[PDB]
Amino acid sequence: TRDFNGTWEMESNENFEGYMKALDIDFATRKIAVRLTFTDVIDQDGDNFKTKATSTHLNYDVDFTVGVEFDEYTKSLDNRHVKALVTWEGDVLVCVQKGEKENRGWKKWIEGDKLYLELTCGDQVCRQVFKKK
Amino acid sequence: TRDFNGTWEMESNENFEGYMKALDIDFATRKIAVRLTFTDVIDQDGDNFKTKATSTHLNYDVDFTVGVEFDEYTKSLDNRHVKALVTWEGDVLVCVQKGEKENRGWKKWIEGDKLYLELTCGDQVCRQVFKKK
Repeated sequence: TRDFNGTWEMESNENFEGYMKALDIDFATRKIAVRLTFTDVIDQDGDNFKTKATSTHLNYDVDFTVGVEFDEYTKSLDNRHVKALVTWEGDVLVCVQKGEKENRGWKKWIEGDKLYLELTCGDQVCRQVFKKK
Repeated sequence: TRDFNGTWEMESNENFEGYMKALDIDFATRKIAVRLTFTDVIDQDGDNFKTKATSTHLNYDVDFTVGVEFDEYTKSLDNRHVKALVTWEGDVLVCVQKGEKENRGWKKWIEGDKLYLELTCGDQVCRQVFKKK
């Protein structure tokens, strides 16, 4: 068949590292890229092609019970060990991540169709908003 | 509501950079991370939470006509300008990426339910296999 139409999900990727090193992609970027899975979307009409690729990475599961302190290794971020405790403040989930870093933690809550996430470390606050799919 | 169940897709992310720098995440990783979108999957039963986050990045569209050379900027890889020409070899798509790098290009073909992609640069070959979703 000459029909490449479809959404194609990567199953295997051999020697991406060598290919990226031949392209002079730096070490820090290769370290991240070898962990990605790719999805290629191909729209083909005869000899005309429209293609788009996306890369995705699964972070690790975080399972917890509110009120029960648990160990977390932040492998997708700074790869540090913290003792995380999640508590309710009303309908807001409040996590303190006890460890080296001061005032590290997060807050999560729902307003309307949106999930709000405030991540804190030191004097820095990151605010994220998610929409329900 | 205390019900966080659902698949939540990031719409907004403010000051991720400052938060990551507070965490001592290196420049090359921050450069990639500020371009990601996150999807959080939350399975909640009372006070028991199971959560998984994934990050995704859209590469740029590549649209082309077989037999018509086009300019490509490899922004998601080495960020180089190449002159790409895609030709048919039977049912195999063969691309030569004319530029600085020698013997740079790729081949794409389908066998059964699987898409095969061979990426070449210099003496390095990367072989990828995709399954149709």
